[PDB]
Amino acid sequence: DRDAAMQRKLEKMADQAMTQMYKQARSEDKRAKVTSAMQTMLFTMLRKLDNDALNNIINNARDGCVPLNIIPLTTAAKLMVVIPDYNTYKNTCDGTTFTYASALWEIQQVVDADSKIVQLSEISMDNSPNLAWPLIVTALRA
Amino acid sequence: DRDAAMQRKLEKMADQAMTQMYKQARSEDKRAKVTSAMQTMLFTMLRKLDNDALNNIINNARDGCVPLNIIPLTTAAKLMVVIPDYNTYKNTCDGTTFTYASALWEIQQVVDADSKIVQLSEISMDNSPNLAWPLIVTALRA
Amino acid sequence: AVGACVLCNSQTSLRCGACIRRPFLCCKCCYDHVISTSHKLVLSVNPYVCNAPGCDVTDVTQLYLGGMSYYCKSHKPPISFPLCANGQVFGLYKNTCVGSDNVTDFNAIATCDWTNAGDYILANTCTERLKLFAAETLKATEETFKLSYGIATVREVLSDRELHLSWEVGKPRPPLNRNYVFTGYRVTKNSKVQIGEYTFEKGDYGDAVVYRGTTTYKLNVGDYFVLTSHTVMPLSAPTLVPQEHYVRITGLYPTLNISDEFSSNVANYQKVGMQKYSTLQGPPGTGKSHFAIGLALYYPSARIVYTACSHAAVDALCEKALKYLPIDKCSRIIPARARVECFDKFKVNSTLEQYVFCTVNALPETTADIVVFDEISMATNYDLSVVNARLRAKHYVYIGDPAQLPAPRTLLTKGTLEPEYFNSVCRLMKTIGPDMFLGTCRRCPAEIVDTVSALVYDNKLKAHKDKSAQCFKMFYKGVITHDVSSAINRPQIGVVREFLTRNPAWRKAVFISPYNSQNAVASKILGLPTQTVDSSQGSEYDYVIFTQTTETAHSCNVNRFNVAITRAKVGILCIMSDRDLYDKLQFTSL
Amino acid sequence: SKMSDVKCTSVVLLSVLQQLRVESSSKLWAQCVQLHNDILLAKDTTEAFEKMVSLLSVLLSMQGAVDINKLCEEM
Amino acid sequence: WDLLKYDFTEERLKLFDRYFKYWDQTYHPNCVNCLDDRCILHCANFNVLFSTVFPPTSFGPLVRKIFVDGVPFVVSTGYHFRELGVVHNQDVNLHSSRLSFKELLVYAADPAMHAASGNLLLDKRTTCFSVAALTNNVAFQTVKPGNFNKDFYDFAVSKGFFKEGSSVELKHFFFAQDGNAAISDYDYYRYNLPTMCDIRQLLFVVEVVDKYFDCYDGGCINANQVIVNNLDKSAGFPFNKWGKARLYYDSMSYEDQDALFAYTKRNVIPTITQMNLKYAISAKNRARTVAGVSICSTMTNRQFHQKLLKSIAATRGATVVIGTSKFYGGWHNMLKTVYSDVENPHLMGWDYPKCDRAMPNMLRIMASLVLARKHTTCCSLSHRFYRLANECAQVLSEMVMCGGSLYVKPGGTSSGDATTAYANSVFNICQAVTANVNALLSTDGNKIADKYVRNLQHRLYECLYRNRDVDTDFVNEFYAYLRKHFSMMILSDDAVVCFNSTYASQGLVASIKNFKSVLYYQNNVFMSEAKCWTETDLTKGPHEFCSQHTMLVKQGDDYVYLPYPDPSRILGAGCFVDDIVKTDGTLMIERFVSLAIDAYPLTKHPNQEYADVFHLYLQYIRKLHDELTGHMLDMYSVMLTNDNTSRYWEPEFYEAMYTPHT
Ligand SMILES: Nc1ncnc2c1ncn2[C@@H]1O[C@H](COP(=O)(O)OP(=O)(O)O)[C@@H](O)[C@H]1O
Ligand SMILES: [Mg+2]
Ligand SMILES: [Zn+2]
Ligand SMILES: [Zn+2]
Ligand SMILES: [Zn+2]
Ligand SMILES: [Zn+2]
Ligand SMILES: [Zn+2]
Repeated sequence: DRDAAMQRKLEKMADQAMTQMYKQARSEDKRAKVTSAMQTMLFTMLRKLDNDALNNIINNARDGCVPLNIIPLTTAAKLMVVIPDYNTYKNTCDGTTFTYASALWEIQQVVDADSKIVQLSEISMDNSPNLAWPLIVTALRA
Repeated sequence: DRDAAMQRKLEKMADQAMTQMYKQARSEDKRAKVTSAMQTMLFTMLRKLDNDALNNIINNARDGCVPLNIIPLTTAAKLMVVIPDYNTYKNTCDGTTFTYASALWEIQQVVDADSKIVQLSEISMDNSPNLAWPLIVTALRA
Repeated sequence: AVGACVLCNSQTSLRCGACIRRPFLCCKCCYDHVISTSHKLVLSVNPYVCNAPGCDVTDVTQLYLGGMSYYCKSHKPPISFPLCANGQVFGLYKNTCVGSDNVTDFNAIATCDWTNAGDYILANTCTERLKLFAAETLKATEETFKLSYGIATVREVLSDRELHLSWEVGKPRPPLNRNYVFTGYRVTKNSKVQIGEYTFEKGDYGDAVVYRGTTTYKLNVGDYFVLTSHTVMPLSAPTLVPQEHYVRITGLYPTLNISDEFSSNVANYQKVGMQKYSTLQGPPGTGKSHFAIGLALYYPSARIVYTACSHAAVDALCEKALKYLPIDKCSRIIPARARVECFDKFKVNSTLEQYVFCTVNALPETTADIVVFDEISMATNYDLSVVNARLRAKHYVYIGDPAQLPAPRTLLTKGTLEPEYFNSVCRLMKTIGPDMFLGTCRRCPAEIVDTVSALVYDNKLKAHKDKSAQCFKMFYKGVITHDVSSAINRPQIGVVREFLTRNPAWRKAVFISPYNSQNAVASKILGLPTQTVDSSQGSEYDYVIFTQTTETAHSCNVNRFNVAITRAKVGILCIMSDRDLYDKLQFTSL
Repeated sequence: SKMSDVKCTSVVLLSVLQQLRVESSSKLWAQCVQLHNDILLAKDTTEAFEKMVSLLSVLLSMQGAVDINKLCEEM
Repeated sequence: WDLLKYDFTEERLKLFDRYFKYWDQTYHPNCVNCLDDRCILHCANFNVLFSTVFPPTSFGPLVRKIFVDGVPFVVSTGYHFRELGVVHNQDVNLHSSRLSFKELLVYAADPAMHAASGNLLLDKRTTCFSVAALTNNVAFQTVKPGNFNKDFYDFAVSKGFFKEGSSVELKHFFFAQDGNAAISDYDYYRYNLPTMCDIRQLLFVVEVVDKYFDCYDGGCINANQVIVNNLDKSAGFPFNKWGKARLYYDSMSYEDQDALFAYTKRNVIPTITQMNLKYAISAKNRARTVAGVSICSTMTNRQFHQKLLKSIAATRGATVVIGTSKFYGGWHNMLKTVYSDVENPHLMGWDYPKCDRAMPNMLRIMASLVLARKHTTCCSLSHRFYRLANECAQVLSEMVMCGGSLYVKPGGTSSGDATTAYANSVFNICQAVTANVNALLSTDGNKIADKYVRNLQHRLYECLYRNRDVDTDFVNEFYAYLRKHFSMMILSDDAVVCFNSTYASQGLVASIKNFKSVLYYQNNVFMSEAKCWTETDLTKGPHEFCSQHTMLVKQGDDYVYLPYPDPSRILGAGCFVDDIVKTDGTLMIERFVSLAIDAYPLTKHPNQEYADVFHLYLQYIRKLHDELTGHMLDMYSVMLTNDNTSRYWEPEFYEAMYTPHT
């Protein structure tokens, strides 16, 4: 019984050590991977929502058609968005109208990285390959 | 086994005494550190004092006792004005010099809430939305 | 303290104690490694030694996990159980460890001393994790080789500008140059403590070293020196980021009439934009490092980090960029000690500038839009992993040629290393081919290129100049003085000195020789700018005097001689030793 | 559960923004905090989705902060 | 006025002789000359009015230049309270040679050197008086959002939670704050106005409240008798720059802690209190701020008040339910003591809007004097006055460190002093007694049919406005009347009343409208009746007390009152955490065991969606243990020998938590 008592004391201390080491290892592993885990969780939750505006802005961000400021909610407010190629312009921009964030915007001002004003008539398959891409389009919420 | 019991008590009380001694030595070598830190803080604050102005206002006191709230207000050489919006800035310290506490102050620096330097030409009615309010202006007594 | 097995990336908590780098190993892989090799020490969270009062057993098949600790055969608690058994080695995550078949190459990588040549050809054609582990242990072995260099001491001081040296009897003597430093001792009774950081270089006359120190302490005769050690950091990033072929250029933007000089490489610029990483292989002086600056002029908005393994190559790249790029937006990043004298004409050491030039070793962790690695021959897999870890990027461009001289590889002393095993980039270049290839010499005259298209390149290069007849091949015996453990050829230097006052247009030709000793000692006798062949690569000069110091396997190396001669721009005089080497080239009479 | 999925996604999004040191720019952090708090105090799902678009535009505007292509290829 | 002027005694006497000329009780402009605490309140009430005509720069600490080892310090040798007048220290050494640890602590705690060395401040973001800027730049402290426990949320939504239209929905979150939060919360001290009280009425309410606090015992204790709960807590400014409270409770022996405590009985020590933003889960997006008081104040306040405070926390069955657990039948016992033989019982509960920031200084001084009535033998009159002065200088009207800047707190209780909940309980009882007095006096008197209550009203008016000495017989009679017809249950700002509905309808006992009137004229707040509840049926219990609803269940064979929380609160605590490692789950199974203990009484709720929260927590505990054992068996190859975690997903471990056997 004395031998069994010291056996149980030894195995109790073994369980103490196992639990403490597991807690330490898991805590340091979770605190180490806090940025990438949070970003992956955020994009998982974003995909699960499957909102049409969120999916639109994310798909445009993958192509590089990201905004330059916070997308505004008030009507007739200003959105600045960089378009990096004619492909992203052809789908989003129809005439003077700009489809973005599941909303329609009125194109106001197109500039280049030289800040040169470019008319909407100059964006085409032939003249743009000489332009200073990426364009930056400033539009108003309609 | 009877003397082994006394040996158990000997080792137990010896370890307890050693732990108590270690704890007491640690708490006595941590007391001197905070004593030195408090002394250095007090003496640096002594060296910060504007001795001439403080001496004047304390010799003007009849009992030698003055309110604390007037110690900066009459002797501090530097004033920090925290301003939440542009109308308040125009009211209190517009221009490179202004008046507060019956004294004359000259603007030596302006920073924003981001601790970035702001020039006096950038604090305007139309440039107000582009500034990270509040603005902290630092002025020196003239 | 858990980790990932090197050759299977399972979870583990074991490491090999005998290995220099102490790599993590899963249970199956650790059993396979220890039961077959001579390594018999395994470190868990606690080391696997025997926990008797006093016992020293490390072999893992002898041990048991008894009671609450690891105990040997006749010290164990009566309750067992064996550690190294059941085809595994007992560790954490025991029943999730999948083994491999790469415990046959890992044994060779861990065991080998990097003396033969096959160790490098097995350290560069293995799997991707072993490509990193082998580079790590190779750097570790190269560092620990310095621990076998003889302890110095001072004989006396007649002249305080030139120390006297005395090596310990019975040990090898390290070479005397700038790359090696020393730190002292004063072990008499009385201060076994360091006395400063010193460095050495030989003197021409007698036995003397014209030393240098970080402080100004003198050595009472008991004070002495020992070469210190550079601990080698761990590395994680892959040697080459996996390639993806984009349909169109992403992240980069073209320009409006880039120039009238870079109008030929436009297609290669577009190809660079299309692919994740690109490789440019070309014979020397064909437009490789003048391709990178043209690329910068083609992607003006793209932040670019230029890097190289050497200092005298990135300095030439900096000078070229100053000649072409806007000088306002440049930088130059130098190490804290800055052993060599670097380029001080831009705003030095500003990492956040648009165009940033640095060595591989001093790269700071940052981002970019395209990173241009240059002279990949000088770079080992350690440098590739370093540049792939510190600098994130959208596009990678590796420019260089395998036929130039490779990295030093001081440990290698048996056999020769073929080009296709210099590193992963050169292996890619030689296996499937470069992504961009330009063979036409735009720098060197017709004679020297028409001779180098016979030594190294099999009659491939046409070129563009006219042979100015200022290409000279000299016959001179050149008696040997093996002085600084690198040879010095005093009579060849005498030939040069006696026929450098007969050449009024050669007063500024750079002096090139394979041996650093003669290359450094020539500065007194002729006063020309001096340069070793290894660092001359990547830089051009208007006139070159090359001296084959001694006949060996180092100075008669066709790659070294080819990278030496082709730095000339209008003419080069070279004095040769090998009756063959002087005959394979076609130069003037003398 | 769609209203409560938006209110948790905004929490994770603001945690990501705080990790990306958006907190250093007080003018941007004030807008992010306002949007996050107005999403949490929402009764209508359309308002919460519009404010989620505005709050995600802060994450999408900073090009060098996150790798959108790598993050969206893990799904 | 002259800026250096601080002694307005002659001006106060002129004001008193000009307006209250025939008020025939003696007035002391400086309350250091008062005869007792009944005279401190009277003269302090007059000083509250008279201090509104004097410059605000003349109040606060009174500094003086002393010399220690030849170097000139500027230290506070007094104070000018708006309520207590001018107070001078009794132990002032103008020339010293060495500073002991006690004197070093005293000279570091007080704001004399910090304000005298810092820059002048003009903070236009607040209307509060800004004293100084200690650093060279303002600090803008933000509040982070919470950490999302996605595993628990996925488990919950897999169980049918958070559906559209469901009764249980997430309403408690971690609300983030910008840099302008800590200075926007402190600006709420703009709701503290100087309120002059009815002194002939307050002096009777004090006697009734003291009757309420008669069952306890208190007095000074030694430094070896003080027990501190957690020593790893902040020591306030500037002491948090070198360690926690453990450092200063270890570095000071009992001898120089008793020396400091005896110093505070003859000298006033001003103290700086930090404002700390609170990072916790809440249902509203307004930032919450706590007051970190210095260790030099907390130590002496513990040594002064802790005997009485522990005596209150150890009494069962009283009005002030502090120290009474809600487990093991403690909630049922509390609710049965509230229903203490009232005749026509209706339950009532009210709210104090901006309770800690709108509380008048007169009522805080009243609470401090009521707590200090236990020191009738350990302390002299001057000792009790200087302890009250230290309380006012360190708690009531202090220097506040808010973002690296020293401001002046206009008044109101700080939520970080040693006696916060207990002084708040005294304030709550005082307001309730005042409401009852006003209700009884504002009744007609010719309409009161009961001849006993008419004579009670007559004698109440006599004891208020026609009697200057305490009539202990009538104070006992009114206390008996209040206990019989207005039974109370107080936890520091929560109160359940079991009043007589017939008397309250006849106006003989306080109603909700009486509390609204009293809080209007005595708290400078408006108490909307949308936050105050009335319960006509006792079988449903109080609507809400300490954020817990009450329901009557059949436990065993008898009916008992069980408290259940908001299911939104428990689900929000499960889903949102304040640390990244509380998201692992397997690391924190006790975290969910405690939440299941709190959420157990929901299983008796008639709404099934409420009853499913406890089962959700039990199932998540079981899943957490399953995956914890899986991960442990993976990290090794052996299971744990002893595992007693099976009892945490059995409902008996939680059922026994609300059974009166313990
Ligand atoms: N398109 C070109 N037209 C004229 N000269 C060129 C052109 N491209 C390169 N050169 C010349 O050829 C040389 C090649 O230099 P560099 O690119 O450094 O060669 P390497 O890359 O082999 O070191 C440059 O000095 C430059 O003067
Ligand atoms: Mg080159
Ligand atoms: Zn090994
Ligand atoms: Zn493995
Ligand atoms: Zn042994
Ligand atoms: Zn009085
Ligand atoms: Zn007392």
